[PDB]
Amino acid sequence: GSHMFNMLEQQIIHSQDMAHFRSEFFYVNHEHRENYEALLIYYKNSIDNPIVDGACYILALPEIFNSVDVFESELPFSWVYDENGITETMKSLSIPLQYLVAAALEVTDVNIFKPSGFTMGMNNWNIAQMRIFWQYTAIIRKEAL
Amino acid sequence: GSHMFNMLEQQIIHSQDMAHFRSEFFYVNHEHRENYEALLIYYKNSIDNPIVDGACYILALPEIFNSVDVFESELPFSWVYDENGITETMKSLSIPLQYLVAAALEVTDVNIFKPSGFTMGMNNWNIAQMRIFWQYTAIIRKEAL
Repeated sequence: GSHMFNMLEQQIIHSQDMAHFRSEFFYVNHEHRENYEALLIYYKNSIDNPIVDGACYILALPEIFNSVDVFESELPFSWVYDENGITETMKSLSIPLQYLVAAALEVTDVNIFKPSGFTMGMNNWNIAQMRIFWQYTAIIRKEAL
Repeated sequence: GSHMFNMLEQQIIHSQDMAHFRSEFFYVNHEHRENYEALLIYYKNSIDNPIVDGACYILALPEIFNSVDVFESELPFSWVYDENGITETMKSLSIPLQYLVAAALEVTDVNIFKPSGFTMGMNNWNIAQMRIFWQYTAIIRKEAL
């Protein structure tokens, strides 16, 4: 068909290939994976901005996804802090998950804790939490050569 | 895929036996490996601290190792800064390596750059540098359960 048709077919094929790639990632469980795919659809800037993609991967964690209205905020981590510091929603999350969220914000040069989420995480995270962190960082740096 | 991250989890799970499988770690080349093994002996009286072990792993990188006067560096990162700020040796290193050293220092809540080593690395590191970073983190968190 036409050139637009060729371009559309390739976008479709590419997105199928990316879905296959994501299927091999670490997830804490199948819910985490389902949540992630749902958030990627919701936050359309994820398809081109690795930082948004990574954020979806974290927000998809069932402890976050099920305790936080992730579909109400225009920006992925808008619910985390305001002018008065971290919000009650953020405070309600487990401490190690707070560190993960803070480390994700640190990728964007937004430092919500001192010591930083990265610092605290590197002195405290268990194996599961390390697997999440590693997977998150691999998404963020997907463009690495 | 997930192969390196599976390998790093196995290292942590079995870290009480880590002295026997260091040869299996990710290294950039054989020189990185031999430098690390040597540094672990040189700093042997403090390597029971995972932070010191991880610091040796970074210091072992040939571009760093071959710039550092190891005999004048009390601990593996003493050479990085003094009362006057970051040293000439530190400034002389490629920028992405400076980020790795800074990120490692951030694990001990020593923060020499703004934006942080972790932040800059997460926006810049190539594949080899990500792998160094990941292998470093597995050493640091060898006690994770």
